[PDB]
Amino acid sequence: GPHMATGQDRVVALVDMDCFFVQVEQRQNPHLRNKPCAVVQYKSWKGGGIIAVSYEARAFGVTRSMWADDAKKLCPDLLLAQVRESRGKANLTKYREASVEVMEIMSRFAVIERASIDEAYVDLTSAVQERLQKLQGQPISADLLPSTYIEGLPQGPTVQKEGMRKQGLFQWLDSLQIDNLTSPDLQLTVGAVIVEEMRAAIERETGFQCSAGISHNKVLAKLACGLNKPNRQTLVSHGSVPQLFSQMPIRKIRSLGGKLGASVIEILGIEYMGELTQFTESQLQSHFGEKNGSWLYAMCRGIEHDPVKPRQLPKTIGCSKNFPGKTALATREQVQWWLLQLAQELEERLTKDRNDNDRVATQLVVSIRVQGDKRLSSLRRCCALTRYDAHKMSHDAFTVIKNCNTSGIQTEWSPPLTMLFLCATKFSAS
DNA sequence: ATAATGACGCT
DNA sequence: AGCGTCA
Ligand SMILES: Cc1cn([C@H]2C[C@H](O)[C@@H](COP(=O)(O)NP(=O)(O)OP(=O)(O)O)O2)c(=O)[nH]c1=O
Ligand SMILES: [Mg+2]
Ligand SMILES: [Mg+2]
Repeated sequence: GPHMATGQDRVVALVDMDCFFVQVEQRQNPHLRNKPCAVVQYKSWKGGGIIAVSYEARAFGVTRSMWADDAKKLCPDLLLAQVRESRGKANLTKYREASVEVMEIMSRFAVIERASIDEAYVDLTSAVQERLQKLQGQPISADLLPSTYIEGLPQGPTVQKEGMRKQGLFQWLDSLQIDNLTSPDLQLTVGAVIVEEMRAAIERETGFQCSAGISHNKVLAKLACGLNKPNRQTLVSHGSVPQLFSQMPIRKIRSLGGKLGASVIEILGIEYMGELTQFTESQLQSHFGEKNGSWLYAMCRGIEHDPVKPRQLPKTIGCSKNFPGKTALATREQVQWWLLQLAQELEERLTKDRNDNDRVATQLVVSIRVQGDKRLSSLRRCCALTRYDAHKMSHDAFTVIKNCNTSGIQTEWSPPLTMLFLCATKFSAS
């Protein structure tokens, strides 16, 4: 009753760019706008691998990870933009720079946590408090929420989707108690007004469209964001959670899309997130451990405490290249040349980082994958990063891995290497 | 033969 | 430190 926490203490948003790398290429090349379009890396093998897809192309069934030659079979008029290639590898600089454009705009509104190249969580609790003060006790007009969906509405006693959107919004606003500055539903609504403003600013200042979720925590905000992509935002209230979760597959919830989510399903014999409510916290802890158990117990009730961390910048700077199949590296000279290519890209990015962000990386992590091993990494080794010098970094990287080579002939490398990865870590102020 | 990344938990 | 998970 009066002591049961409801997880309604915060207003959190997740803003995610729509088909992000595609929009970056469409801004640059007007010929690609409003067309079925995809971004591809590496053209020679099967036309390249697709890493981003416009919504027009998605309607033909084009997806990420598809080969471009195959995507063209589904969508003969598909247009393609290629990722820049530098020093023999994909170079993602253009998309990193476009990411900064969007992150810097979001940071004007609130503390953000960069969660990927194209999304950030936003803690709007404070911003909402102040806007509520400015807004007297004035009603909130539907005109202030022109792209907002209220999940779960309309309900009760129109055949167009915009008609549906409005009806639900009307029911929501009609029910809202504006006199109470402490109403969680009110707080979420004001949060959504602010996110409309944020999303308009992003589009005005960059040309990029995005979607967003507004709820009381990160997991619900992220889930909400995806419910009405593209170019729309969704409010998921605490009250909407039982119905929303009642048919929500467990794998759709952030962090449950992998092996843990699968074991939840297998061990407990359930399918939907809401079904988790029937287990005691101790029961969930017994199956999945203390941390996962407690997290699941609260999360299936719509409650989560993970804070929006104040971090706009990546914690690591890395670059990697795979060498699949026949191309696996099999000579020492091959290994050294590619370590040099990676180290050169790293130096350039690190030097830029140091100038922009007043920090220096102090540790170098070297990772390789060996032929036959289907793990991401077969081996990780680290050394000190004391100089932003590509030749030193590549030399040092070789030094810490060179003993992996089981070959008798030292000019040869065995087993062949299917991946090289250099990562600069442990930043300190500079 | 998707690739290229990036955060974080466990021991 | 080095490995595993999730995205
Ligand atoms: C998931 C994923 C994304 N990306 C890149 C391309 C995407 O445009 C960008 C953002 O990822 P996303 O938000 O998961 N997908 P999207 O922004 O292209 O499309 P939407 O968010 O579903 O509208 O990151 C990859 O390069 N490999 C990946 O596995
Ligand atoms: Mg996106
Ligand atoms: Mg994203």
